[PDB]
Amino acid sequence: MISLIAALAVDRVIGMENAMPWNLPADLAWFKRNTLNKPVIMGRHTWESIGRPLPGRKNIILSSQPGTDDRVTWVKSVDEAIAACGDVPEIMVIGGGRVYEQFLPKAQKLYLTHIDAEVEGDTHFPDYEPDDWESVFSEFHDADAQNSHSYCFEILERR
Amino acid sequence: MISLIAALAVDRVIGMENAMPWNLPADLAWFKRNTLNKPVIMGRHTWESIGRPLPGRKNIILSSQPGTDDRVTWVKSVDEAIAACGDVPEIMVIGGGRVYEQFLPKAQKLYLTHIDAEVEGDTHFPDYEPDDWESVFSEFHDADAQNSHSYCFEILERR
Ligand SMILES: COc1cc(Cc2cnc(N)nc2N)cc(OC)c1OC
Ligand SMILES: COc1cc(Cc2cnc(N)nc2N)cc(OC)c1OC
Repeated sequence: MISLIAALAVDRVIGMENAMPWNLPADLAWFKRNTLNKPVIMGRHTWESIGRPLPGRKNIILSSQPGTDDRVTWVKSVDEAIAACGDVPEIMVIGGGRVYEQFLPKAQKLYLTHIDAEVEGDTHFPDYEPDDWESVFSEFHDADAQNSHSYCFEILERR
Repeated sequence: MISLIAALAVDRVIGMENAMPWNLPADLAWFKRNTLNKPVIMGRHTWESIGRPLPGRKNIILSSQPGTDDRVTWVKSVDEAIAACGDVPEIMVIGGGRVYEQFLPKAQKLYLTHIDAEVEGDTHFPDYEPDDWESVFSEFHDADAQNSHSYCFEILERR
C-alpha cells in the first residue's frame, strides 16, 4: 500500500532546507526507522536536498526531467513510480509538496511529525480531511539537548 | 503542593483573550477537570478576562490593588495566596505570566496544553529548565469539529 511520511511545522508547513526545524535528529531517526527496507518515491528537489541515495531502500525520483544519477531510478509518472516499487507490502512517499499532493488520494497511511516550531514556507502538506483519516498512534517528546523543539509522531489510517 | 496549569501556543506564548486559540473547548474541559474542588490562584488580568468566579473552587486573586468583588478572596503576596488555600493536597495556579513566574520555583507539577498554533503575544510561559522537570504524561489530539488546532496535554513533575 502507499504511505506518506512528512515533517510538519505549525500551519502544516514543510521544507527540505538541511539545518532548520527539519534537522531534528529524532525526526530523522523516526524517518529512517519507518522507511528502511522499503522503496522511497521523492520529487527532484527532495533528491537534490538529501543529496545522496538513501541506503537500504530502493530510491525512485519522480521528475519530468531526465535522470542525472545511475544509483537511483528516475520515472515521469506516478504509475511508473508505483510500478518500479514492485510487489512490496509498503511504498513510502517522502516529499516534497507536489509529490505528497499527487500520492495522497492513493495513500492508506500517513506518518506525520508535528514539530512545535514556526516557519514561513508558503509550501504546505496537503489537506487530509479529518473525516477520511483515523489517528491510531501519537507520541509526544519534549525538547532536549539534541532536539531544540518539542515534536509529536502521529500515524493515521484512511477510513 | 503547588501546580501550574497553562495553555501554550508555539514559542510558549500565553494569553487570556476570550475567543482565540485560548477558547479550545477541549483545553477548557481539561482545565475544569484538573482544577475542580481545588483552590485557584490567579492575577487580576486573568480574573478580569474570565470575568466570573470559577464554581467548585476557592478563587484567590493575587493583586497589589484592593478587591472589587466579595465572591472571591483578594491577597497582596504569594505567601498570603498560599495561606488562603489552607491544608489541601493541591494548589492550582491558573495564570497569568507574572503569577506563573512568581509560583514556578515553588511548583512541583505543571499541567501544559501545547496548542499547535501561531500567536504574537510577547508574553511567554516561564523557562522550565528541562533538567529540573520530568514529563510523566502526554496526550495528543487532532483538530476536529469543535477544536480548530491539534493540541497535546502534558504533565511534568519536578526532580
Ligand atoms: C534522510 O534525510 C532527510 C529526509 C527528509 C524527508 C523527511 C524527513 N522527516 C520526515 N518525518 N519525513 C520525511 N519525508 C528530509 C531531509 O531534509 C531535511 C533529510 O535530510 C537529511
Ligand atoms: C475557565 O476559563 C478560562 C480559564 C483560563 C486559564 C487556563 C485555561 N486553559 C489552561 N489549560 N490553563 C489555564 N490556566 C483562561 C481563559 O481564557 C481563555 C478562560 O476563559 C474561559
